Amino acid sequence: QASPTTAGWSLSVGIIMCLCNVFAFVIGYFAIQKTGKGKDLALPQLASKKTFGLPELLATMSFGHILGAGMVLGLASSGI
Amino acid sequence: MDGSYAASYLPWILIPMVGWLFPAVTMGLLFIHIESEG
Amino acid sequence: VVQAYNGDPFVGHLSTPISDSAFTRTFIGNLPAYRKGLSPILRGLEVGMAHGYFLIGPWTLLGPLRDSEYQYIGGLIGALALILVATAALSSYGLVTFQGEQGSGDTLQTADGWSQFAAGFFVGGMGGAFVAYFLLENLSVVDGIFRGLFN
Amino acid sequence: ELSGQPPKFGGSTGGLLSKANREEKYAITWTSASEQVFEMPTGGAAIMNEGENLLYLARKEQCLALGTQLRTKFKPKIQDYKIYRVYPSGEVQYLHPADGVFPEKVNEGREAQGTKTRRIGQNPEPVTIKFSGKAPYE
Amino acid sequence: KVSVDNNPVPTSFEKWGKPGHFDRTLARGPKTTTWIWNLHANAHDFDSQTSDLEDVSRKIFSAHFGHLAVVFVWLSGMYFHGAKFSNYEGWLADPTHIKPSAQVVWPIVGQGILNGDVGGGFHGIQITSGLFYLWRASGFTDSYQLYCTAIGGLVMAALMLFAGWFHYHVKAPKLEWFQNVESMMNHHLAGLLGLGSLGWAGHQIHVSMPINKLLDAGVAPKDIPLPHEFILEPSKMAELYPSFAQGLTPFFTLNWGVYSDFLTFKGGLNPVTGGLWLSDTAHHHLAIAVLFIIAGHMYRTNWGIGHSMKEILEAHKGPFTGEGHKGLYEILTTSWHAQLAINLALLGSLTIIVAQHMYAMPPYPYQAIDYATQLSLFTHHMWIGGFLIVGAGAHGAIFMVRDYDPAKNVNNLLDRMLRHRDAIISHLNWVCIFLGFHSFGLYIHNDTMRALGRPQDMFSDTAIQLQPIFAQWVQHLHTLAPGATAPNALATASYAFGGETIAVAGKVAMMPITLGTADFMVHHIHAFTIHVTALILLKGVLYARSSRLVPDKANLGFRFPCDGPGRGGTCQVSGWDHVFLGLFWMYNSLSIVIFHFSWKMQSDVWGTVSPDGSVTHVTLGNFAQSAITINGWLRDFLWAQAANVINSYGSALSAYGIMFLAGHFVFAFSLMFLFSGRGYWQELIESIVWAHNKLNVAPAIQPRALSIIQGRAVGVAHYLLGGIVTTWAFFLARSLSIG
Amino acid sequence: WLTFYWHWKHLGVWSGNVAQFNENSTYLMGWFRDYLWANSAQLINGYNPYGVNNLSVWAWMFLFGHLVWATGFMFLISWRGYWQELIETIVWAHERTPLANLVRWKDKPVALSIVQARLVGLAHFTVGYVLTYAAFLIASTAGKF
Amino acid sequence: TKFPKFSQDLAQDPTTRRIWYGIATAHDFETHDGMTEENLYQKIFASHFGHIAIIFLWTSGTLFHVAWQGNF
Ligand code: CLA
Ligand code: CLA
Ligand code: CLA
Ligand code: CLA
Ligand code: CLA
Ligand SMILES: CCCCCCCCCCCCCCCC(=O)OC[C@H](COP(=O)(O)OC[C@@H](O)CO)OC(=O)CCCCCCCCCCCCCCC
Ligand SMILES: CC1=C(/C=C/C(C)=C/C=C/C(C)=C/C=C/C=C(C)/C=C/C=C(C)/C=C/C2=C(C)CCCC2(C)C)C(C)(C)CCC1
Repeated sequence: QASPTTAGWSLSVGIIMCLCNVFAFVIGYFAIQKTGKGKDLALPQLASKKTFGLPELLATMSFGHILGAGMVLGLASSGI
Repeated sequence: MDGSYAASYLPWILIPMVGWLFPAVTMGLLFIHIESEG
Repeated sequence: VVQAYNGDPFVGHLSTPISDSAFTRTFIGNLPAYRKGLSPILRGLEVGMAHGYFLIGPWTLLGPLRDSEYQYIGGLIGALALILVATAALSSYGLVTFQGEQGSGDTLQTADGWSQFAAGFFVGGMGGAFVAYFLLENLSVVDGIFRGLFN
Repeated sequence: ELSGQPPKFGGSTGGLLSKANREEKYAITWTSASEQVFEMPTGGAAIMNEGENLLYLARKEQCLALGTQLRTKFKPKIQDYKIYRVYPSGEVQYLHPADGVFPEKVNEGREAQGTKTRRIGQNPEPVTIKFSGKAPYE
Repeated sequence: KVSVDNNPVPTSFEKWGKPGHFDRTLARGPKTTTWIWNLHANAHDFDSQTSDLEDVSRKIFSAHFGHLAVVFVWLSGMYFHGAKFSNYEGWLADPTHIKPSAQVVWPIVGQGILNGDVGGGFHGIQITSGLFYLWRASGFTDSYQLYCTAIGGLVMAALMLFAGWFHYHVKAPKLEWFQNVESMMNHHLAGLLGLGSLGWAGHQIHVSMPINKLLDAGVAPKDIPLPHEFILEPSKMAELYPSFAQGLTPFFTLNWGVYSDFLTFKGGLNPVTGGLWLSDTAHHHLAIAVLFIIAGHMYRTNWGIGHSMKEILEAHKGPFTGEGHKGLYEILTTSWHAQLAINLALLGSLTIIVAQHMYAMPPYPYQAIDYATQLSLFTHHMWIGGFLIVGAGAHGAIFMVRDYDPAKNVNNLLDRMLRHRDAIISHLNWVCIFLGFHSFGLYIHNDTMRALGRPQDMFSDTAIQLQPIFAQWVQHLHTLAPGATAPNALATASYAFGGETIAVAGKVAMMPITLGTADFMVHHIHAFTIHVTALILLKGVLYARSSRLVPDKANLGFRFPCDGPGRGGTCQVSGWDHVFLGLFWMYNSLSIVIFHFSWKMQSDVWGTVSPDGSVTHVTLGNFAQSAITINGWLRDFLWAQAANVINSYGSALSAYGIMFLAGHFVFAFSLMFLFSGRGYWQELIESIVWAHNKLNVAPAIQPRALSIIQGRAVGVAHYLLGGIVTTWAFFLARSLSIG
Repeated sequence: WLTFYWHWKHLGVWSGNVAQFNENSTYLMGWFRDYLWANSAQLINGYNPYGVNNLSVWAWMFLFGHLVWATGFMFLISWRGYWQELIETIVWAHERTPLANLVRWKDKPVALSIVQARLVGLAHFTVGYVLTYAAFLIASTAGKF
Repeated sequence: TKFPKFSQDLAQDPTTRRIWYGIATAHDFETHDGMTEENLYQKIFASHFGHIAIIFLWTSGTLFHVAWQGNF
């Protein structure tokens, strides 16, 4: 009665879709700018990730993870 | 509440007198007297 | 939305949606106490009828005679006595404050007017309670009247 | 007659009451070199206009509480303040800097009253002034 | 963002021999006895000592390190007493028949009688701290485990004490450093509470849970393997809770529900334990932990991500409130009293939440059985929470006197409400009068109707009744919550709302607490007593600076007796005197709360359950019919339950007997100070002094009656002491004798 | 002290149990337990959830005395300046309340004087002192004889 | 004549303090306005007569009630 989804497969797609959503969220609006030391990424691309500066990519991967977990476990719990 | 003692109808009216009339009047009359010129 | 009262900020009062809104100015202003024009006699009559009417309430249902066949009369008698005191309390206050002079601004606030208001309140109050009692005692009649029982 | 600019203020409840329009209210004027924030004795905060200000308060003690503040809580110590007692009859009455100079400083012209050609311990016995409306200090 | 001044103050013992050095008034010397009292009452008032906000913040910072140290010594004392002067091991063997006892009394002057028989062949004083119940749930099974814990406390104690010295005499933080609020919060929200909750969940799962599961089986402590042995053999940790076969990686693969073997949501009480499921509290703190780490990533720091509370506050303006929260950031990062005022208000209200939650949902084994510990932990945390929310009014007022600046507060929320303080109090005044009649007035209506032989008129379940329709409706929802509004929760969070009557041994651990008109009334007594206490304290904050009576009250200060007999009398207008009166009402308020608690649980909850299931309460349910008149409280609660303590002479409880009187004494003694004034007392001393001038024994430090403030401070100090000593003895003697 | 001493001793004489006083009046708990707590039993049951008897008055008067006694503590502990500042807010309320400002007091509301509060505080403290004790003296003695 | 006729100091008090202090100083004749020594005693002398009568009126109350409603 405490039923989750416990598997691989599309699990990574779920969180990566959220990582993407958050990278869209951060550039959407933020205090996006130089903080700490960022390896620097050019324009948008895979660099759209690293363009957010040092903490932002690192901070979006955080939110993107939790948003994934919240989204994954929520889809797995389904409606019943 | 009525008692055997004679004149058993006095307390019937007089407790009301002491209770409502005697105070209401004196309370009022005193209230008027504090009010005046001075 | 909340500012100074009448533009005078040093008047110890604020103008708010309760104190000085469009509504409350209208409502309170048209209440019988402040309605422009009316003679004090009618002012009190109105305030009486309203208060006397509802004042039978508590004793009619929660009085000592609630638990007998006399609850309706026990309530009326309770309201009557309560109003009588209120009348004298009114007539007395006027008798003392308005001892000296007058106040030609508001007729309600002088010896003559305030006595008219006291008298007005008395009859209004007495009438209010008595009629409300009349409807509770003959409530059976009122019931059928509304639901077309007697046609 | 004499006047000023009412300080910029949203309003408070600690202000005037019926006494102001029945018995008496007090008025206080002062001149300031700039618009700056000051504390109302009626609570809250207000800001005085640059130049002449005018303010009605309910009690004499309130005005003097503000007057002392004006003279102690500003870099330009405002000692230019004047207090009046205004009756509903229109009659006004000068009160503070009474004669002209503050009472702190001795000034010629002031008539002495309340003084005693006597030590405080040299007052008469209460039995001496028996059944007379007078007290020992009279 | 670290800034520090190196060695700002030398470390010398010269100042120790110069008392009152911290104040320029006392520094020169004592001429009267008033100097002595003033040395003590100004000791921690660091504001009045120096106006350098950097210097005081350093004093406060190292004051805390000193405090954490004594609390460590105290806490270590409890562990040491539990290790060497306890019957804990004896209690762990037979939890349901042995009474927990620490502290052995020395046989002398006949005081050995206080070492009463608590079962298990152990003589000592029966404790009500619930420490034994805490130890088991914590996984303690040996005296040595407690002993090592006691030493660790002294280590910490010494370590905390060193830090206090180090951070004021070696490396004192700059004022800039203390002002890192956004960052300070991120660490407490995640480092203290987050990791603290996560770290403890790790202990519960690896030590407490498996061990405590064996105590359900009753393996007995010595047969149970040591805590660390569960880690050396993951086979052991697997044999219980099968979900360790796939141990790690379901967490990282997000399987999670595999762990449901030991991370449950039963939501109830382990029927053998009488306490909350450790499987729940572990899953709980694991959930709280994560939530707290998360919440610790909201605020602005050095990496540009986060929030500026200054931005958030200022960006909260509305039509009704003018400029809004503008300036609130500043005053909360410049005034300590501003912070302390809030922190007390919440910490104090929280300690109350602890009490009301710990009794309905007993989190420890065999706690619910011990009605003494249940009554003792509840009323305890009640008072602490009570005292704190009074100081919340003290410093709330001190801020207004000392650190409120009109220029930095213009037409903002703070200033705006100061501009209708007369409107606030006028209504809070009325509410208190309304609650006053419509709560207490009801009891007087009953007591009078009763005596007049008119029981049909009074307010009662049997006669006319005021039914708490809502609170009852709330219970109905809480009991019907599982399988609907809480599908993954098996049973309701607390059976106080409704359900099966849980029993352990032959006693009631927890059962549905029905609400009647008897309860409706005391609830509105509580609302009444609370509102008056707020009124006294709130009025004390808003009128701290000024009034129509004294516009220059702010200049007089926070702590002053009065402004002379003028104006009809101006005694006790100060904010300090609003804390003074606020204390009596905090007391009067809570005394009724703990009296509600004691009688209600005794009468309508606690008691002995027969095997069949029928319950016999200790007061036979006389609450709902007697708790509706004062004479009923006087008779069926006080007069009745006080029989235990007054007859305690000659028993182990004889202490509570004479302590019940001791409270009474200092209570009356307090009235000596609260009813008089120093005017009389100074004149008396003059006559007394003369007798010493006569024999040449007059003291150099001239005798002086206490200050008017101290006269009041001492007054309330004794009144609240005795008032609580009395209850303290009455509750213990009562609860220990009943079970 | 005086009347407690007179009463507890005669309650032994009238009872034939002088041994009670002689053996328990040498320590304070004895007075608390044997004289106060015990001889209240009939009194506090003047009325109860079950019935009413001739001691119903004294039971009621017992609490009444307790009430006045403690109402005395207010005037004795709390002093004027607090109350004066609380009254003016009420003064404010009435002047601002519509319909009510229609009535204006001919006597300005003010807190009791300093001496007055001591006096009234003492008055209450005294009334409650005798009314509480009297109701106990009569009920305890009349109830027991 | 405002209340406290015997004290203009109190009569002028525009507050409620007048009523209270008017009562508490009523029986202190020495404080009264224009009170002489000769006019003092003459008020005391009369005040005693009224007091004696009350005592006799009181004892009359006990006798009267016992005879009327008592089982003597
Ligand atoms: C945005 C991410 C997110 C988060 C944090 C949650 C969190 C939660 N959901 Mg899920 N849900 C989501 C997305 C999310 N959901 C999506 C996209 C769907 C499909 C539309 C669902 C459908 C769903 C169903 C059907 C159910 C839930 C339920 C729950 C709760 C049950 C606990 C649990 O089993 O899971 C694991 C617990 C966690 C992952 C803890 C998360 C708590 C954190 C740390 C707070 C995060 C705050 C947020 C990120 C703040 C910034 C965002 C901003 C806009 C404010 C939990 C509060 C259950 C419920 O509550 O019933 C109504 C349930 O039955 N959800
Ligand atoms: C001071 C002595 C005294 C006291 C304490 C009482 C007390 C009482 N009387 Mg009695 N009464 C008294 C003298 C007293 N009476 C005398 C001398 C007579 C014959 C004239 C009566 C004739 C009388 C009748 C017919 C009745 C009572 C009744 C009562 C009871 C109800 C009150 C009432 O009706 O007022 C009535 C008062 C009067 C009729 C006038 C009484 C005469 C004067 C006023 C007594 C002197 C008072 C004293 C000087 C005032 C000092 C107080 C000071 C602070 C001003 C009450 C127990 C009623 C009752 O029996 O209830 C069960 C009732 O029906 N009384
Ligand atoms: C969060 C903790 C905390 C902290 C750090 C402070 C800190 C401070 N307080 Mg606050 N206070 C607090 C909580 C706190 N308080 C609470 C919860 C209340 C509500 C009661 C108060 C009420 C309060 C008042 C009214 C005042 C302060 C004042 C002060 C300042 C000076 C205090 C002093 O001189 O000590 C001196 C301490 C003493 C002289 C000891 C007094 C005797 C005590 C406390 C009785 C204790 C009873 C005892 C435990 C039981 C009897 C046992 C006995 C028989 C042996 C200082 C900044 C003062 C201030 O701001 O200066 C103007 C002041 O006016 N506090
Ligand atoms: C135990 C005696 C006692 C009593 C009865 C009170 C009563 C009161 N106090 Mg407290 N007070 C006390 C002790 C007491 N105090 C002590 C010892 C202190 C010092 C610590 C204080 C400090 C204090 C403060 C600081 C405050 C109060 C306030 C109040 C009032 C709150 C408003 C209210 O309840 O509405 C109505 C009154 C009652 C419900 C009391 C019962 C009255 C009855 C049952 C009515 C009787 C019927 C009717 C009058 C019959 C006619 C009789 C007539 C013909 C003579 C209330 C009058 C607060 C206040 O002023 O109001 C906001 C206030 O802030 N008190
Ligand atoms: C023996 C006869 C006697 C006489 C003729 C006087 C005469 C006088 N005294 Mg008093 N005195 C007396 C006895 C007497 N005294 C006793 C026995 C005491 C000790 C208590 C005192 C202590 C005393 C003090 C301290 C003072 C006087 C003062 C005075 C003078 C003014 C009195 C006044 O106006 O205030 C009148 C005051 C009142 C009327 C208030 C009294 C309140 C009452 C009676 C309590 C009632 C409570 C309640 C209703 C009772 C029923 C209970 C109910 C609730 C069920 C006056 C010359 C005053 C003075 O200034 O001297 C020049 C003054 O300061 N006297
Ligand atoms: C059983 C009893 C009868 C129940 C009837 C139901 C009544 C429900 C109570 C309504 C409360 C009204 C809230 C004002 C809604 C409100 O906040 O208005 C909005 C206004 C401020 O709004 P702004 O637009 O300024 O907001 C934006 C900025 O201010 C940012 O802060 O607040 C005020 O004006 C102050 C008024 C305080 C009113 C004092 C009420 C005291 C509490 C009374 C309720 C007690 C219930 C117990 C729990 C608290
Ligand atoms: C407005 C309103 C309100 C209020 C309400 C209320 C409070 C109610 C009421 C009500 C009432 C309270 C009413 C009343 C009335 C009345 C009437 C209608 C009367 C009458 C009468 C009569 C008709 C009588 C007559 C008579 C006389 C006079 C004498 C002789 C003859 C006879 C007996 C016939 C509110 C704000 C809340 C809301 C909104 C609306």
